[PDB]
Amino acid sequence: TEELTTVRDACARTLENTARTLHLGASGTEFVAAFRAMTDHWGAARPHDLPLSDVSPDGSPVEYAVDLGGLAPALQFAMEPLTAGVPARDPLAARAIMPLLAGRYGADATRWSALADRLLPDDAHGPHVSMYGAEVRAGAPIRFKAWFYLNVTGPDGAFNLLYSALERMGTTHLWPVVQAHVHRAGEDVPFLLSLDLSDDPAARVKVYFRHFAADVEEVAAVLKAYPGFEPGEVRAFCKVMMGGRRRFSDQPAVTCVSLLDAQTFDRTAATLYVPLWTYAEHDGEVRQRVHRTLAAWPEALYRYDSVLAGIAHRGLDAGTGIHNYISWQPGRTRPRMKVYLSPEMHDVTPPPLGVSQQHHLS
Ligand SMILES: N[C@@H](Cc1c[nH]c2ccccc12)C(=O)O
Ligand SMILES: CC(C)=CCSP(=O)(O)OP(=O)(O)O
Ligand SMILES: [Cl-]
Ligand SMILES: [Zn+2]
Ligand SMILES: [Zn+2]
Repeated sequence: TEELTTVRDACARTLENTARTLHLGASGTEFVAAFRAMTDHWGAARPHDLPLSDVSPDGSPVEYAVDLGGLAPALQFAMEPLTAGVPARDPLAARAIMPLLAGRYGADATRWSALADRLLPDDAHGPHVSMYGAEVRAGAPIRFKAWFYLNVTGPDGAFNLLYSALERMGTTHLWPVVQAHVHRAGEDVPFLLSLDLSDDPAARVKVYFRHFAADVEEVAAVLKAYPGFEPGEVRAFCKVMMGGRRRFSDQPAVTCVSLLDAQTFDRTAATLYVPLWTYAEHDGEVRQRVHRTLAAWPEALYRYDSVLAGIAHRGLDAGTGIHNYISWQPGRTRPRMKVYLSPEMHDVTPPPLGVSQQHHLS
């Protein structure tokens, strides 16, 4: 494919179209401007110019996410701070995003600053060190997010590194929350840590886990103890989204826990994320699964189809890679589900883990 357009412009256009589809109005316009502000550092880069990203498994450095739950529409992007020809693990771009967001949007850097020296060092092991993102609803302020990688000190250092992060934030007393989330030693592993970049009392610290070689019953067992994660509903949702498969045989299931919600019996602390690009022949089949889980709620189905139509740019049956994930939490009028979609700037049908991770592992 001959690339004629910067990554930033191509994704900004798609984001603007999606915001209009979701009726986000002026908040949507500001949201697109925030996307451009966060990606200005990519410069004139076309897709071939940036290092392959971990944001979307095909290597694209953006992921769109749309909340299909019962509340008003919300739109999100995640992106990777990157510079053409500079390894993605280099920390300079990620270090520059935080002061940009603090100065231009008033995003809060307090927890970020406690973590940055440890999680954005000059010598990170893994192929990636950061993602940042933003989410907006009509009429509401944009909320900004940062994600850090727990393989910065090697693939087997994630627990020690995560504990050090909790030390720096003064939250080591929540360590048993992390530990109890591991039901199969060596196969349930923490891999990401995120911050809401806000001083609001609801600002979260989240730990994300991979469940390798897990059956659906084992994923349900992980989630059962969090309020609302009824095993029969969790197992059924997994089986719907995996086309009847009972095992996460290559791509791991993902869950997370919001640490400051685990001891408050208020907002449920947990989320399930089902990866969608390795357990289907193509995105047309994935769409059938999304429709099946949404069939009771036509409003959510129409929102989903409308957003998908503006993001897909080839026939859904050509392969996988447009759908990255769908999440699940219990909700009020229906489960809260968010769908994660790739701009697919690289190859159809990404491998398990992602092109960049596969290259790193060799
Ligand atoms: N693509 C990476 C990181 C990532 C981006 N969006 C996600 C949503 C859920 C879980 C992980 C991710 C992964 O699959 O690990
Ligand atoms: C890892 C990435 C980029 C996204 C998954 S976390 P999220 O902020 O989209 O999920 P929630 O809205 O907190 O459920
Ligand atoms: Cl030409
Ligand atoms: Zn040409
Ligand atoms: Zn070029």
